Amino acid sequence: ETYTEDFIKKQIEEFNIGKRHLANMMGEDPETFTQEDIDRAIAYLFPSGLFEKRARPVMKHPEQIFPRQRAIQWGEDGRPFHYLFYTGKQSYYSLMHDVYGMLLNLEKHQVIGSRWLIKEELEEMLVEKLSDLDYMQFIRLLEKLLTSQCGAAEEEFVQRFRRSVTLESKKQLIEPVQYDEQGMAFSKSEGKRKTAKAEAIVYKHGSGRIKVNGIDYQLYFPITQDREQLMFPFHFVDRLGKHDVTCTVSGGGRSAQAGAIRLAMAKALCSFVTEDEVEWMRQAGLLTTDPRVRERKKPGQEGARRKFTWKKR
Amino acid sequence: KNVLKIRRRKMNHHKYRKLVKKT
Amino acid sequence: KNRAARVRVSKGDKPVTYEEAHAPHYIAHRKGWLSLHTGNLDGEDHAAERTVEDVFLRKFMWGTFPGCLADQLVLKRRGNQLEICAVVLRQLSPHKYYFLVGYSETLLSYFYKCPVRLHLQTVPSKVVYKYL
Amino acid sequence: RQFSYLIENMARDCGEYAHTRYFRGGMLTNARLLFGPTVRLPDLIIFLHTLNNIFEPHVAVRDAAKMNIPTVGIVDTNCNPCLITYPVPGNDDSPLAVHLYCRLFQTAITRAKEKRQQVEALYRLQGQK
Amino acid sequence: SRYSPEFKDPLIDKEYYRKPVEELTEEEKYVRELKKTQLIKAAPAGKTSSVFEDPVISKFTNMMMIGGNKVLARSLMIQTLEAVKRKQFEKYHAASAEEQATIERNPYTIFHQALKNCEPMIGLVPILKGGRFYQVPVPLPDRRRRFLAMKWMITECRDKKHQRTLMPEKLSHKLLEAFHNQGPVIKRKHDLHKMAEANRALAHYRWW
RNA sequence: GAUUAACCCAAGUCAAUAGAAGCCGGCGUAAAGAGUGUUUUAGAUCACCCCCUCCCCAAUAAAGCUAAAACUCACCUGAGUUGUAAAAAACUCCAGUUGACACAAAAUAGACUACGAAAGUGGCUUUAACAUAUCUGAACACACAAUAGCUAAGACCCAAACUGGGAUUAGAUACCCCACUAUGCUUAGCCCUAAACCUCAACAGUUAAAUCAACAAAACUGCUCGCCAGAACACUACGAGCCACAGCUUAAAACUCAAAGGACCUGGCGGUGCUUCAUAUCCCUCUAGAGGAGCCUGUUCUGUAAUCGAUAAACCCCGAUCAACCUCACCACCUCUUGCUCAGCCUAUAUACCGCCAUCUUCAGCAAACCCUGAUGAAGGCUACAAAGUAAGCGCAAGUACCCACGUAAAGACGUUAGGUCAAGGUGUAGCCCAUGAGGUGGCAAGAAAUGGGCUACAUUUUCUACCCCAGAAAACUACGAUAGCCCUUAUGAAACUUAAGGGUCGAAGGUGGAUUUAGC
Ligand SMILES: [K+]
Ligand SMILES: [K+]
Ligand SMILES: [K+]
Ligand SMILES: [K+]
Ligand SMILES: [K+]
Ligand SMILES: [K+]
Ligand SMILES: [K+]
Ligand SMILES: [K+]
Ligand SMILES: [K+]
Ligand SMILES: [K+]
Ligand SMILES: [K+]
Ligand SMILES: [K+]
Ligand SMILES: [Mg+2]
Ligand SMILES: [Mg+2]
Ligand SMILES: [Mg+2]
Ligand SMILES: [Mg+2]
Ligand SMILES: [Mg+2]
Ligand SMILES: [Mg+2]
Ligand SMILES: [Mg+2]
Ligand SMILES: [Mg+2]
Ligand SMILES: [Mg+2]
Ligand SMILES: [Mg+2]
Ligand SMILES: [Mg+2]
Ligand SMILES: [Mg+2]
Ligand SMILES: [Mg+2]
Ligand SMILES: [Mg+2]
Ligand SMILES: [Mg+2]
Ligand SMILES: [Mg+2]
Ligand SMILES: [Mg+2]
Ligand SMILES: [Mg+2]
Ligand SMILES: [Mg+2]
Ligand SMILES: [Mg+2]
Ligand SMILES: [Mg+2]
Ligand SMILES: [Mg+2]
Ligand SMILES: [Mg+2]
Ligand SMILES: [Mg+2]
Ligand SMILES: [Mg+2]
Ligand SMILES: [Mg+2]
Ligand SMILES: [Mg+2]
Ligand SMILES: [Mg+2]
Ligand SMILES: [Mg+2]
Ligand SMILES: [Mg+2]
Ligand SMILES: [Mg+2]
Ligand SMILES: [Mg+2]
Ligand SMILES: [Mg+2]
Ligand SMILES: [Mg+2]
Ligand SMILES: [Mg+2]
Ligand SMILES: [Mg+2]
Ligand SMILES: [Mg+2]
Repeated sequence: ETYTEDFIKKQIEEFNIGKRHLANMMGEDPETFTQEDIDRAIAYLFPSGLFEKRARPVMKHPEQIFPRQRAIQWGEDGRPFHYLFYTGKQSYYSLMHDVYGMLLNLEKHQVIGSRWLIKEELEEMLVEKLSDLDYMQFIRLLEKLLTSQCGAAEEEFVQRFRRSVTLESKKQLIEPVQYDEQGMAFSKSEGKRKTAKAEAIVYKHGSGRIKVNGIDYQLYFPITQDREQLMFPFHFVDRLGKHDVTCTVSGGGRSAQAGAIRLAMAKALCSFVTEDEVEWMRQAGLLTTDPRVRERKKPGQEGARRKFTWKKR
Repeated sequence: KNVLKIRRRKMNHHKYRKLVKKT
Repeated sequence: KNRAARVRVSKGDKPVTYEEAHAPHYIAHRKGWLSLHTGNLDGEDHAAERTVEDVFLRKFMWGTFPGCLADQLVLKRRGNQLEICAVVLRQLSPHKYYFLVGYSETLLSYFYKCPVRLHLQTVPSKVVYKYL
Repeated sequence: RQFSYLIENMARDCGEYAHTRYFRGGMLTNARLLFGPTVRLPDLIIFLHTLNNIFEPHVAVRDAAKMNIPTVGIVDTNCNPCLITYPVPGNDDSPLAVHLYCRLFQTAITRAKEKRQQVEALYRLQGQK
Repeated sequence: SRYSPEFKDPLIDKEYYRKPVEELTEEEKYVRELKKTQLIKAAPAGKTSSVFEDPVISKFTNMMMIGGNKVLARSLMIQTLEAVKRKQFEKYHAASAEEQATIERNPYTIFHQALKNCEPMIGLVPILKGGRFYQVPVPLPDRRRRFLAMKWMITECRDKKHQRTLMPEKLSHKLLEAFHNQGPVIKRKHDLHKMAEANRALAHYRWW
């Protein structure tokens, strides 16, 4: 399905007329009608619940919709425009030629936030199909260019093939410190373990009292291991007997409830400890939601993993 | 090459020697 | 190997529509439902009766517009209204399409005791999604 | 590969074409499939080295003959000139030899294109008057 | 696993974190700045920062657990540790001032030493050779030595020879026997050593 | 075979038989260079011209000799030695050290490539000694000819057919272990055979043209002798010759067949090599099970007048998310005939099929259209410092669902097993039509036995009660242990010794289960 320039030009004329129609339908100014408004209006007028968004109704600009097509690479006389046409990879080899030429001129003269573009992004800048070894050879040639004393002209070029990657900080978020009617500072957080959901209120000052659904923690958790879980966050930061806690937990069993409270208390306790202590709690596994939940049973087998006995042959 | 032609002669000669021994 | 509602790969010469090209696991993901009614919602009744009616209307329209249907029917129910939306070809004369619309809407309205409307969308040829 | 950069530049400067990279099967004998039914093939192929990197004849020597394209080629003492239309015995290894060849062909091509414009221009001026 | 490979195990050790910066080496400084960028698994609901945490006893307890019944497994463990301590206090009060010095009353010291006295130094692996399987003496890694000491202790207490004796009384009695290099679990170790000795000539059959 | 039509020839047609129709081709692997050399009569032109590897290295015969290792004997020490995947038998005047000591065999050199006609010849010395001043040439002769074998007389370390013993095996007339003979050695005579093959004849010459079926050790010219002409019968029969007497050489025919044969391609397979790995996975390892008991359930057998299908992996709580009547397709009896249907059929055929699936798949490949390689054969198509492949599409992948980007689902092509299903429904072909169709009544669906899956147990990490984890009791013939048996009640139903639930009574096997085996990261 090749698409000519005349075909795309007609598709853009339709999109601009339809863009004004869509704005007229919704009673909005056609001049200030953006692509975000188009998507909102199309989702209302043509509601689709299909799980894959690519299968849903779309009214995008032709440039966004249609794929990139290389233009004709020769004229009426049949002479190709580019001197590397007969390689079949004129854009790739023209780039290798340009990078190789810069490496030569340097000799005559003489990380965290960025990555190399992937093969599928190079294959779009060039508008050609590339092998994996072609991609490697090009990257090996760019790396060889950074190690050299590349100037400003040789730095704008390398940055074209570098894509900024947004590292996400692992630093734990801190809850706001609130104040009650009596003026006592406290923090509040939540935790989930299996099907248990907990919400804990940790007071800045206290004597070590913990109330779980209004009950003393040792009466609510008669099993000693459930109480060790409540001790774990405070003990790890040397704050046993320094805070009062009132928490509520629902769902799950006794152990899942102790785990949900442990996570809720640890997150809320992060408001009253130093930043270095919060990173130690994170590295100790006290601030991570356990993703381990029951696996579904599959049909045709006894359990989530166990298979029916392989019958004796 | 295979030895299939030799094998035919091998058996012929074996059976002949045994026949001569028997008679 | 799974067979259900799968048009199988060939030599690249078999035209399939969008409906035909998607196996059942794509239902509700890439393809929608061909009939929409409330019988299969939680707490709703008469799903069996809506299903029988749908099977009939599909067979009925196949034989009432023989060789004219270019895709599956889309069945819509709102209140007691029944809307039949069909994509048809442009071979039969328009007089015959008006006869069959009047005939089908009337006959189906008396059969199922509900107002039935037939909406025809014509295409020059069967719309091809891909060649398997 | 020692002269890939030099040869690619010589082609661009004279307004011609260079293929110094790995030669994929069928660039010439299957060009219509690879490039398109209206692709125009070269009218002349000039080999500055007739051997590939395993010391065998470049596949395009055979394929140029298959497509009935005349070939000019520098043929060293270890090369096979049978199928080269216009072979030129000469050293293909020394940079001084290879640079000379590029100067000569570049100069021959550049002069011939300038001559074509001179003749055409004169033929037009005289035509009007 | 529901954890992507990127998730690292949590390090639960208060001392590891309070250690001053100056004491740190350039290698240990890099590991600490690295972990600040890594994903950390949630701490399992077993091990905590408590000072009364013993990884060996927690492991022995899990090897006693039947069908996920940790409460019962933990109950038996603490009853065994209490039964060991009470038996030693009784031997201590009934002893003379001289013998009292040699009587150990810590059940954790007895438990650890009892297992170390049952760990086998050599092992035997079956090897197929010439159509007959041969038992062959082979060194055992430290992990395997510790596991076998525990598995033999639990197996002995589960033996039906014991009639109506509760596990805390059986296990406590077996630990104190092994603590004194006596009992059936020590004999099981000696037998493995005697069988490995008698198969000394077959050591060469090993290829690793 | 009949029949219709057609085709060929035609007063002929054509069944049987016979004849006509054949030597300038070959001989590394398809048949074929005869085990080797040398004549005559002859043939050749490779003989005069015109020329370059004489001597020495492991030819041959004879005589003499011996360094290493054995055997034997002797002294002194030891209690074992031998045998190996592991054993037994065997020896124990045995073993180890040292010394004396061959009619046997000839490390290293030898990575040399020599000698001889071939067969053969590789320790040392000496004697004799290696034809032909054109070439080819004896299957009508002559002289040779490995190993084995024969005759006679000797030697005898070691090896060793046969034989005996040991072991293995269903058997073991073998392979493995021990012992020992003929025999291998010498002398004197025979025998005259080898995959006697470097399966490639001697002499002379060439490297250009067409290089050339394939493979092998590139393709040919001149000349000559020998040999070959489908397979098998047949290294055979007969005749003849021979020191040969179960021998050797020469060597057919009848009957039989449409092949046999040579070399390759692809695939499969290999108790197939190397390398690297498997990740609940092959071994070891980890945990809980099955295999033992009772019971539940399927199947096989047996039984019954009394269905069917699945039935190695990939059947066996499978079609059934389900049989007291019904369901039902089965059996017995009775009844109806245009029949609920512009009839009907659960009748045969899943080896005619659609449909929906199993299986490898816990895979990543399939492939149109081109292009190129192989002399334009079956076939094959890659090396990134790249050498002929380009590849739409399909699958994987990606996306989506579920709690994430993880996991689990889902997905998973082309093909494989004529895999499953005509009894889901539909349907090709064939068959039934007063019956192979339709209806009614009643009935079967059991257990000598075997087996698969499961359930509950054999108990103290237990049993009962309270509680839902700080308790009290129980704990071996009144314990643990049946969801079984028997009796009663209830529920559903028109119908219940029959199905389910509860109660009472009863208190059995079982005391943790061999070989083997299942599941889980
Ligand atoms: K006649
Ligand atoms: K012969
Ligand atoms: K040698
Ligand atoms: K020698
Ligand atoms: K040979
Ligand atoms: K093969
Ligand atoms: K069992
Ligand atoms: K079972
Ligand atoms: K089928
Ligand atoms: K059917
Ligand atoms: K049928
Ligand atoms: K009882
Ligand atoms: Mg389970
Ligand atoms: Mg072979
Ligand atoms: Mg024969
Ligand atoms: Mg499947
Ligand atoms: Mg050169
Ligand atoms: Mg032959
Ligand atoms: Mg010869
Ligand atoms: Mg002769
Ligand atoms: Mg002669
Ligand atoms: Mg002889
Ligand atoms: Mg002899
Ligand atoms: Mg001997
Ligand atoms: Mg002898
Ligand atoms: Mg001798
Ligand atoms: Mg020989
Ligand atoms: Mg011969
Ligand atoms: Mg001759
Ligand atoms: Mg013949
Ligand atoms: Mg013979
Ligand atoms: Mg004979
Ligand atoms: Mg005779
Ligand atoms: Mg497994
Ligand atoms: Mg059983
Ligand atoms: Mg059956
Ligand atoms: Mg059957
Ligand atoms: Mg069948
Ligand atoms: Mg009935
Ligand atoms: Mg019935
Ligand atoms: Mg019937
Ligand atoms: Mg089938
Ligand atoms: Mg996913
Ligand atoms: Mg799946
Ligand atoms: Mg997928
Ligand atoms: Mg079949
Ligand atoms: Mg009937
Ligand atoms: Mg009962
Ligand atoms: Mg009743």
